[PDB]
Amino acid sequence: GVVENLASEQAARMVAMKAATDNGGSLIKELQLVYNKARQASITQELTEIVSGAA
Amino acid sequence: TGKIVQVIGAVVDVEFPQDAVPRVYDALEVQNGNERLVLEVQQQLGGGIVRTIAMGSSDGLRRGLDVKDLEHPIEVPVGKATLGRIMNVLGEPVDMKGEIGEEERWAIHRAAPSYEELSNSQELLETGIKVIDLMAPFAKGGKVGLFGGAGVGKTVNMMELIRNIAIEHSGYSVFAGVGERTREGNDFYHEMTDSNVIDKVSLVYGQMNEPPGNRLRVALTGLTMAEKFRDEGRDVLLFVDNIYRYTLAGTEVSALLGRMPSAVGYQPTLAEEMGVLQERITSTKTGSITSVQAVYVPADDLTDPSPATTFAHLDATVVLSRQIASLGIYPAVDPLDSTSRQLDPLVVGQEHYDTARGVQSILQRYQELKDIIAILGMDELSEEDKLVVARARKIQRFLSQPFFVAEVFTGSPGKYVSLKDTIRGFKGIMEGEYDHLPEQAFYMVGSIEEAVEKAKKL
Amino acid sequence: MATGKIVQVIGAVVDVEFPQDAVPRVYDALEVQNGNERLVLEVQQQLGGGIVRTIAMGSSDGLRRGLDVKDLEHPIEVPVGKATLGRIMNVLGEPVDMKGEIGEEERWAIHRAAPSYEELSNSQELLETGIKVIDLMAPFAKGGKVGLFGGAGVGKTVNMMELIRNIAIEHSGYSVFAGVGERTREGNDFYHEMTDSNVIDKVSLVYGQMNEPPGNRLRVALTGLTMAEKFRDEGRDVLLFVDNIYRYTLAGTEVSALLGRMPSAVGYQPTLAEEMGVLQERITSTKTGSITSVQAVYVPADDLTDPSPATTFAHLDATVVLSRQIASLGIYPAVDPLDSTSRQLDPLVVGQEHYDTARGVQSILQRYQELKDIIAILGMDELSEEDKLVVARARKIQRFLSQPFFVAEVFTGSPGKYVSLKDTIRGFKGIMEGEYDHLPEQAFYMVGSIEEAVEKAKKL
Amino acid sequence: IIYDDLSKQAVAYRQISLLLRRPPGREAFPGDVFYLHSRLLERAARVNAEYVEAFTKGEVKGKTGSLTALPIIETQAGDVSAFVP
Ligand SMILES: Nc1ncnc2c1ncn2[C@@H]1O[C@H](COP(=O)(O)OP(=O)(O)OP(=O)(O)O)[C@@H](O)[C@H]1O
Ligand SMILES: Nc1ncnc2c1ncn2[C@@H]1O[C@H](COP(=O)(O)OP(=O)(O)O)[C@@H](O)[C@H]1O
Ligand SMILES: [Mg+2]
Ligand SMILES: [Mg+2]
Repeated sequence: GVVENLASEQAARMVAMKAATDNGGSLIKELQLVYNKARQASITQELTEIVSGAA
Repeated sequence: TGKIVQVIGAVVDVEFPQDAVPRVYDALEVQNGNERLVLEVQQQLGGGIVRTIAMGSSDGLRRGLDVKDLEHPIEVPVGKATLGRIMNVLGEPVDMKGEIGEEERWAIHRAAPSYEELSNSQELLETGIKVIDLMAPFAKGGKVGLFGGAGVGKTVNMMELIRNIAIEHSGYSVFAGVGERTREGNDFYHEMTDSNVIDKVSLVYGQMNEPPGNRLRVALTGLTMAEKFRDEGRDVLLFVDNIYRYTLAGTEVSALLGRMPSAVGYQPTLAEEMGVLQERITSTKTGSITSVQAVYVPADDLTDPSPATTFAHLDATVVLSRQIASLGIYPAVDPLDSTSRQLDPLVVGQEHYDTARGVQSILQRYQELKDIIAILGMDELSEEDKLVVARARKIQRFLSQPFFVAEVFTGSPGKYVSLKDTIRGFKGIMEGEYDHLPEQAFYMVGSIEEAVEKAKKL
Repeated sequence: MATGKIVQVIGAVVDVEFPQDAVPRVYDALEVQNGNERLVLEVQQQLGGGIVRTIAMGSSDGLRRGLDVKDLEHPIEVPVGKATLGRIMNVLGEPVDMKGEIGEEERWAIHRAAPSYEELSNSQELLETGIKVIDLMAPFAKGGKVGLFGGAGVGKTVNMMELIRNIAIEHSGYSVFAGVGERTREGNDFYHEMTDSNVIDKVSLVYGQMNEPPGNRLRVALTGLTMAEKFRDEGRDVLLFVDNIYRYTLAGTEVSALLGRMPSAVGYQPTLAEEMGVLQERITSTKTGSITSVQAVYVPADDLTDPSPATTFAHLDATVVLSRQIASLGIYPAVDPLDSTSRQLDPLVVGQEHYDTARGVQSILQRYQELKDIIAILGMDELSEEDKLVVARARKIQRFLSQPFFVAEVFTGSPGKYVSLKDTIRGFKGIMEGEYDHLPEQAFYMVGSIEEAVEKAKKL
Repeated sequence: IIYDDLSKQAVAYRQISLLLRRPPGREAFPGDVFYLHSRLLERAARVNAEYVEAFTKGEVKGKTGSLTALPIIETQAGDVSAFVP
């Protein structure tokens, strides 16, 4: 029974690491869409300032 | 006497003889084809040129038209003659009915009441709505703002507040439509006439089809009517359909007025233009104004200048979240961002204050756990952390409520919930009396008794 | 006679119209009566016909269109040499300590060209500071330039006070202190500190406090350099301390828009790299004499990307980076070992003993920063027992780099410590090997030598 | 009425607006960009029989006229939260 529970631990961990890997892969893409918005917005702001300051 | 000398969008420049130049905020008048157009004076330039905003469509204006100088500001009807009627920004009747039986007209540009005139009040005003008067209760004579993005629920919430407050309240009311939908103006007017409550309500409409000068000054037409009823010594309810449109119509004209852009391209005057409007909406030792304002949040960005400036103006602030609304929890109030000046142990008393701070503490801790849960899943939590989650999720559902105005969407019938039942329900959930019920038992139930009856049938 | 007239005043910038045959040269000084007070203007630009654009060395308040302006045919000239020592002067080189007239024999223009390429020297004699993380990670040399980088509230000032205590009292030579854009409170406390410790007679201080008009802060650093260059050209070895280099660049930003320039980058003046280079390239050690300098550098919002801190990094020789991320833990001195560096850290100066010890410490702290990311989500049990051991000995080394300063007892309440370089090296080797694997982490924190970290463990 | 890609109308008012040097707002659209779409769309309506009788000069009686509209917008990366959407 001890040995068969140990085999079940490794099986349950294998599956839990599948979810952790897919969850991490799902978060990275949402952080990247959020970053590209910030990347684009800051370029767009600072050119509005440079052109406005060339009064 | 005057001549038009430029026309740039909504803005018209007029030249006058230098002995006769109109004052700031004077009304001018000009014949535009087969109709009469009013212009409002904004700036005196040099050489007798004066710069003005058109209260109407500026197309078909030539240069060289003769302009007539009216010796006074824009003045609107006020008093009981305005009750039960729909009016233009210029105070013209917009319903098909006859002329307005005015006895007096008031200029829409006024000074705010002096610091000596103001009055304090702590009379809590009840609402039907579990989250609002639990988390962000408000007083008679105070200001409330509903903040949200596009489509989150600002108007449905204000329509429950009209239903709950403005029909158990007995005095007069003013509804100002500012840059919102014309369909929703017509829909609201008919339900007032069908309910025969119309004869207590004044309606000013300058909806989003109207050119910028209408959208900008219709707010001031709305306040000037409410200030007449307040100075008469009444208690008045003022509803403003979207305050953000007042600022945006300022942005649209500001470049044509020749003002350098500020910040995210706003007018440089944004905080003064908002402040001079907002300070007039105050209860006074002579009489009271209770105010509810919807506040559109552009691109859901609560840090944009226009939302940010509005937050200091108001006594209770309710923030609506797209992320919650897409769950289908309604009203989509964010309880970690909604707040009120009235959530204070002295005015609410301790049981209410402790319940609200308990709910706020559990829901904050659930936000702290969600980044763990998102990667690892919930099984990795501690058995107390799992109990915080198991309670917080119930609390988020019990904040939901069926509205009487929402029956055309949800179908299920509306509920009115007492403050005694709301604090008792959340205090019972946090004490854990109900930890044997499922989450679905709490969703869209009026009171905690209704949750246990729903739980019997799951 | 006075020969020009004020024709505009906008903020700090004043335009003056002279006759078309006697136009002031660029950087000439000009003089005007602002009521009772005499005011000086510095010429920035010649533009149009006869008109010159100038920065006020004082308040514009009370200036009128029409005032007569005198043309002084020289730039701003400041007193220099021994007469300066123990005195406090403003940007114009006027006494501000009430002690009376400076009593100079010579005055020098604050604008001068840098040393030519043939005059420079490479005499990298190692210099001991007594601070563990600096002497190991970022060793100074005599005649070099040192920068203390950091955002607000991270320890640049008390680090500079510690460096002033240790080297500048020992130095046996003159020192200049430039208070560029400094808080008036701290300039007072430094003056009394130098007086009460009785070393003020060695040191001359130039102060340009924040309240001063943008013109003063723009030029006060050049007044400090000009005094240090006089002592260098005598052939002395001098120490130059600069309160904050950033504030010179910021004063340039304030005037630059009014001087009609178009903006650049993060709204900085276009000339930012030229203005930085023209100041920094005078602070060098020639064949006649050496200037050793320590400069504090403000880093806006701790973003080391920002053009003003990013540009200055190229001009220094040792750079110490103070991080709020460390400072948040209270572990002062808050020097980041993985970002601080020096030109002197190579085996041909330091010797291999020191070089190997510093590269070792860098490799361990680098490894641990990756391991720390695993731990926070997965926990520490998921490591190899060797990665657990590195996480242990790294987390100790992180604490052992801390050291209490006897200029910080008022904050800490505890006695400050000095360490030799020899003892510093031996201590880090001992954590990198096994000798102290058994002490707790808290037994290192703000200790002093390794030889007393065992004692705090026994107390802990 | 179907309007296809009101996103492309918006992008072409920005071109005309920027060529006329008008100060840009959020992203690069002018502040007028809300008035652009709202004046357009608010014209799609159902009108009561009294309006139809007045407009027709009484030739048509008792009929309510209507104009439904289906505007199309295109979102980058499914982002519903951008300015024009
Ligand atoms: N309590 C509620 N119950 C059911 N549905 C709701 C509720 N609140 C909002 N909704 C839904 O949200 C949608 C839009 O809400 P609402 O019309 O109030 O937003 P709005 O304030 O007009 O937003 P905007 O003014 O930006 O258009 C409606 O379909 C409404 O059904
Ligand atoms: N070595 C240190 N020991 C103790 N406290 C320190 C130390 N360095 C910084 N601090 C704390 O940080 C504060 C600000 O650091 P300071 O150097 O005075 O500011 P700045 O870094 O902006 O010049 C000090 O007043 C003290 O509270
Ligand atoms: Mg709405
Ligand atoms: Mg400092």
